[PDB]
Amino acid sequence: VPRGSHMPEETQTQDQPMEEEEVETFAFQAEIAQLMSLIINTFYSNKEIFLRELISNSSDALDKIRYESLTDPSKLDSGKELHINLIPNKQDRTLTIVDTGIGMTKADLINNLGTIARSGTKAFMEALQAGADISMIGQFGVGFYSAYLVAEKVTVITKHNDDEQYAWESSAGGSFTVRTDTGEPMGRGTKVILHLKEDQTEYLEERRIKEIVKKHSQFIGYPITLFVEKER
Ligand SMILES: Nc1ncnc2c1ncn2[C@@H]1O[C@H](COP(=O)(O)CP(=O)(O)OP(=O)(O)O)[C@@H](O)[C@H]1O
Ligand SMILES: [Mg+2]
Repeated sequence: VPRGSHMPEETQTQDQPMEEEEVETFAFQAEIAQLMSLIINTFYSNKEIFLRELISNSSDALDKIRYESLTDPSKLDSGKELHINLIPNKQDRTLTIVDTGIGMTKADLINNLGTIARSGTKAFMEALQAGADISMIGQFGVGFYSAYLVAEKVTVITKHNDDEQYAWESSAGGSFTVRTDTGEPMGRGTKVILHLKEDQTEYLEERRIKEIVKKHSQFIGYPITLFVEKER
C-alpha cells in the first residue's frame, strides 16, 4: 500500500509508558499548622521578607555544597554554577527561586518541611501575638513558612545526590504531599515555586524583586540572577 506522504497524526509516535508517581500526604506538625494558619490569615506589612528567607535557605544549601566537597570531592567534578535564579512568571502568577544547592532527599522534605517540631514555633507565635514584625521569623527557625505570606500554594521541587527528584506541595490547611517527580529533571538543587495570592503580584515585577533583594539579601555569597520575560 504505497504511501508518498504521511499526515502528522499518522507518524505521531506512541507515548512513552505512563509514569507512576508515588504520593504521600502528611499532617504538618501541630504548631507548624498553627503558624501557617496564623501567617496566612493575618495581615503583616512587612511581607516582602519572604524572599530573604527563601534566598537564605538557598544560600545555606549552596554553602553545604562547598563543605560536602571536603568529604565528597566528587562534587568538585560538577560543572554546575553555584547560584540562585529568581524566575517570575506573570502568565502563571508564580515566582520561582531556584538554587543549585545540595537539594533535599525525600525524607528531608518530610522531616524538614513539616513533620518535625521547631523549638522556636511557640515563642514565634507568641511574639507575633504581642505584635512582632513578621521579619522576626528569621530568628525563630521557621522562615520557610514566610512563603505563605505571599503564596496560596507552594511547590518545592528538589533533587539531592542521594535520592531521586521529589515534589513537596502544600496549600496549607494542615497537610502537605510529597511525590516522586518524574517530570522535568532539574539536576541537583531545589526550586521553590510560589503560587502568588491575587494581591501579591507585585512580586512578579522586576523592579520590586530588585528592590527587595537589595534591601534584604545583600550577602548571599553566590550570584543571584533575575530572569525577566521580555514583554511581548
Ligand atoms: N532551598 C533549599 N535547599 C535545601 N534545603 C532547603 C531549602 N529550603 C529549605 N530547606 C530545608 O528546610 C529546612 C527548614 O528551613 P527554614 O524553615 O528556613 C529553618 P532553617 O533555615 O533550617 O533555620 P535557620 O534559618 O534558623 O538556620 C532547612 O533546614 C533545610 O533543611
Ligand atoms: Mg531558613
